Amino acid sequence: SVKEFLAKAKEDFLKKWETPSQNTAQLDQFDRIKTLGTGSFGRVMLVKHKESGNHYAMKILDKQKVVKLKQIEHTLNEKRILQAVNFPFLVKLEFSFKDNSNLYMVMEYVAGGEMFSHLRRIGRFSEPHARFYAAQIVLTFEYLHSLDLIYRDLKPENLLIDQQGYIQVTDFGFAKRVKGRTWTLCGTPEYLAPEIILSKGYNKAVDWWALGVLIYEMAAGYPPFFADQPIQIYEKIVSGKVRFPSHFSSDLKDLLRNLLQVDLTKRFGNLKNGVNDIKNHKWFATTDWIAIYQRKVEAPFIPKFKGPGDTSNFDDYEEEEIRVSINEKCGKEFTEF
Amino acid sequence: SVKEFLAKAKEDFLKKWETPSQNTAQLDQFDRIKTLGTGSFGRVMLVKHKESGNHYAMKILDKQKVVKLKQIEHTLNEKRILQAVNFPFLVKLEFSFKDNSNLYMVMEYVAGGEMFSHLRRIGRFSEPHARFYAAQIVLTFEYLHSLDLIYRDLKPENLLIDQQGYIQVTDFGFAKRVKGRTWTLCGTPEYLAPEIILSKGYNKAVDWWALGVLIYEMAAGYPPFFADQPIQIYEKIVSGKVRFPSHFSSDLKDLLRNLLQVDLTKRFGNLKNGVNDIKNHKWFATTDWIAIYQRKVEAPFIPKFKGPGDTSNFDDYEEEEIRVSINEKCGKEFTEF
Amino acid sequence: INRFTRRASVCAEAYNPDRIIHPKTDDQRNRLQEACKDILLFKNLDPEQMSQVLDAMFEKLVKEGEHVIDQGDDGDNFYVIDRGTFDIYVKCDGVGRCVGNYDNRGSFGELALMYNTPKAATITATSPGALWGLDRVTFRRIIVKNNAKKRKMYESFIESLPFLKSLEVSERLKVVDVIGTKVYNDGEQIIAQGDLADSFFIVESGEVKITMKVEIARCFRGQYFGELALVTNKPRAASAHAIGTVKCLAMDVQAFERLLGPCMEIMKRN
Amino acid sequence: INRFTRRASVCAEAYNPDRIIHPKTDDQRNRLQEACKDILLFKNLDPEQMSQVLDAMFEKLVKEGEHVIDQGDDGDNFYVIDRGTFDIYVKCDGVGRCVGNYDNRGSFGELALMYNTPKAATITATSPGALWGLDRVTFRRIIVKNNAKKRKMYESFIESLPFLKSLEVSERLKVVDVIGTKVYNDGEQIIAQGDLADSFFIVESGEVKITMKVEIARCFRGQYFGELALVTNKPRAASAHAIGTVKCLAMDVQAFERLLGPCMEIMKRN
Repeated sequence: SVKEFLAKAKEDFLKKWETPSQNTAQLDQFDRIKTLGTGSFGRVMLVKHKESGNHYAMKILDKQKVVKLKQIEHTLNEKRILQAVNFPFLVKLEFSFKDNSNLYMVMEYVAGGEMFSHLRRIGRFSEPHARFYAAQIVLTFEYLHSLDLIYRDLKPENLLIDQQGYIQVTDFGFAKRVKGRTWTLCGTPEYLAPEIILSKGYNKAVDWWALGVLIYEMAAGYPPFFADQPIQIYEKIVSGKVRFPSHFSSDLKDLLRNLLQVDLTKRFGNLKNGVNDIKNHKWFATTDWIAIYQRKVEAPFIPKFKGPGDTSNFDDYEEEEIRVSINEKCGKEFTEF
Repeated sequence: SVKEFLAKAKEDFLKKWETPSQNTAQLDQFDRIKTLGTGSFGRVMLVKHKESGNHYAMKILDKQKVVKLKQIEHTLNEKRILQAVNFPFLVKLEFSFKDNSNLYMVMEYVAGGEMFSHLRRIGRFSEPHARFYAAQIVLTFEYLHSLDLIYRDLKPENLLIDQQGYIQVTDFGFAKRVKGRTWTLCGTPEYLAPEIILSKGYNKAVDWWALGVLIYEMAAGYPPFFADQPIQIYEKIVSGKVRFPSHFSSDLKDLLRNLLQVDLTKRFGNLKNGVNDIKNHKWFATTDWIAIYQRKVEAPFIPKFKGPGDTSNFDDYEEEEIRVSINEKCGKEFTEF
Repeated sequence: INRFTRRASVCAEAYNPDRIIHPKTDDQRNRLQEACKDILLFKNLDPEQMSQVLDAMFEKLVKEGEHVIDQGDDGDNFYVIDRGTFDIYVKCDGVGRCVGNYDNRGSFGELALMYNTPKAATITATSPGALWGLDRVTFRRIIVKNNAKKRKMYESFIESLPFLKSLEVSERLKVVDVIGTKVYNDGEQIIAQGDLADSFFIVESGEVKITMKVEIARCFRGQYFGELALVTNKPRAASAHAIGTVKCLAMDVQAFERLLGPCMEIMKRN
Repeated sequence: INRFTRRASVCAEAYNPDRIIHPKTDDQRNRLQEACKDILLFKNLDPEQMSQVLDAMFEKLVKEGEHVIDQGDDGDNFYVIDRGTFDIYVKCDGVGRCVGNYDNRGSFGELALMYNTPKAATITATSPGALWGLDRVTFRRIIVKNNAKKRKMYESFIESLPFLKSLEVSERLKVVDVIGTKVYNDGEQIIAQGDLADSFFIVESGEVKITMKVEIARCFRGQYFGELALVTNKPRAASAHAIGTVKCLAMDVQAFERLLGPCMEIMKRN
């Protein structure tokens, strides 16, 4: 049934993947309300649909800046993947469009905030709490991977908590369709798999490594590999030597030694039984996988939200205008967008 | 002979202390060359005597800023003490004067730089190297204390290395003549004695505590009490619990337990035999005290200096003008200066 | 990492030691005391200094949404929460984020009681609330005035002592610095006959009764006992007992000799 | 702490793998190699990647007082000192200070070989000197091009193997990811008759001689041996020895089954 479900998601994905959406809205249809996030690449803007009054989180990318960084395909991957996928734990793309200066992607607004904020405020999550979130990622990776999609940017910063306390995975900037092996060094330093660091070429297994870093960070309150200098973090990652906190359960530790495995002949997710080695693992004994997928389980944490368009679960950033030049920029580079 | 020497320094000090120097130069006689140091209070300026071509380190204090901080007497203490003392390891005051905005104190220029710079670059000093410097402080404190002067700001930042690799102690901002007990909370967090932190009232013993912090910092490369939050540093200081590095010699450790003594009935410097408990201590067995005083011993380190007025042993600061208002400020507050 | 950053000098306002009562319920006062007991600056205070400090803490009411303090806004004040909820918020580069919150309890700004310390956070009331505040200048004065008073004189206790009459001024101050204090309840044995003579005692308040294997002495404010410990290390000749609640100064004789040498030496001068 | 600072994403320039030789003395090349041996990015490189990397490092001459690099000035370059003295200087608030120095040796900027990294220090020559430089784009390409080449094909070694002919593409790539390499000198025993059959071998270069308790096989480039380990866990029937200097691919059979299941299973499909 997981087979027959996945055989079907695949059918649906391939149909949308073949013919993509283009210019399904325009900037003047939205009111800008507030900056929700910035990062190494563009930002995110709470916006209000002038007519419907609906709120959305609009991602904005400056074409010139993408071009300078040589991020062009990453931007085309992100858009093309987002319009074709469909899963309960993936933030949905509603509209996309471009203008003279920018690319725009309008997603559903998730008002609960980043897991990073909550994790840092509480300190760490209890194992059943961390387990609830991990189960959603496990199922999301299973879904993405069955389509030959890799995600490549797992981290608390990128997981949004919805009104039910379920996870919405958000930023697909590094996501890519890989049938063979790929080579771009990207991600987030703490979360990079050894094979990315050392340019060995790599596919699905890097996400499962990152899942191990995530779980470890949820249960402990800090990631397994850390240091003064980034080069030092990489050295630890590549040694793959990891210390567990005295409060980690034995089953948790057993799972994390199988995920944080430098040797690919031993990494969970990459072996003969695939993702089932993780689902059937004991830290997950008490997980009802169908129930999680149906969002029938009860969230360990519900965000406090007042009215729609409330932004109290998000940090406050310097507000900068969306500048739209009278000259069209890099029009050819982004013709497919 | 130490008695007959000290009985005489005292005679000389009291004579100058009774009638102080005033306005022995003026600003237009000097060329400003470069900022040598800034801190919680005024700064220091390399200057060139227009006529003699001699270089000096001129300390500058803004009257309004001193007044706002309630630092007025500290400034009068510093000037009045500096013009009356005389010892080989104390930087000499050459001239002092004021104008509409500033107080000025012109010291001899010591070109070797702060011990802080050298200590941080090398990491730490070998025990014989640290011992050379400690011996100079010990003798300087003996001299200052016999005049009822306390120094209150011992730290590597405040010790200058001269052309022979001997120490020149410099900033007398917190120095004060105390016949009884005093109460101002001042110094540098890492170097504060318990009794200053807890406002118990205190005299000479705080300098000997600080000597222990200094020695420990020279031999180890970092101070004995450190932490994230200052309040945390104070907690450690007041517990007075100290960990020694495995490389510390047993004699060094024995000395530092006697100096870093929270209990005043046990602190070296404060007991029946006074400073002799430190001089006769064994870490100092190989110290020739008269020879150190006569600068006949051979320095473990000579600074590299090119021509006179060279500033390569000092850091580089934002250069700000010396502003002199057309309106005289706080003229009465500083009438004695 | 940053080992090349200099350690800056710090300095509070001058105060030379040589009235404020903000009323509060008994319960408010107990909770306030309990909140301050593990804070470095309060924890060693004697009962009388603590009491004056609590006396001096002022009421601050806040309305929901009010800023109790602002980041970078001078630290001359320490605050303890009496009631209410609060959010803690810091702006860093950059970015403003809620870093935590208080629920009807908590305290902040203790470093301000030592020297000027701009606050590292903005704290906002998320309900009507109240706090106890304390200045640095007010706190300092209480502490310094009180200690200067317990000295100068604590001695004059010390200088009324026959064995110690030849102490010089500086030597007497060395003893004032360290002399300890002990409290006893009615009928506690302060000194036991036949025991090691470790120290001498001065009665600060109350009444001590000296007895011997027989009442031979009654000791009131300013009187010493156990003083033979200074000149002989024989066992105690007498027992001593508190009459009522007694507070004594207590000086260990070993510590005394570390500072000053043998007492008889001081007594054979001029 | 500063636990509330987000971890930023990083990303190098795209390069899809599907010439530069800067001459240097033998000694310069040895010292350069020795300087890079413990650096993370170099230390695992095979001899051929290392050699191309060293080939590609360019000469940078500096005059006394010249800035080799400037603080905040883009990190696309890694540098190793060939000769000369240098001062290291950082400006922090604030304040510019000399934080250290190099004496005819040292290296800096390795993080730049991963992604853009503005330098944290200004480095100044205090004598005439020289350095070896390396771009990030140049380095990446060498590494990626070479690995893509060692794959696609490494297999085609793998796919010429009778037992493995029914492997699907993705399964073959899983084997390519992990297959190890071993080097032998003339006359070393690669496999001993009677020993545990732990793995199979493919000759990459050189010549291997198979003998049995008697020469029964000679193995050249692209040929496998020890392959019975995949279908039976009996002791080795034959010994194997290197003729000349031999390089073999080596695959452990346990690791193989962890990835793929028993080989016979793959061989009983269609």
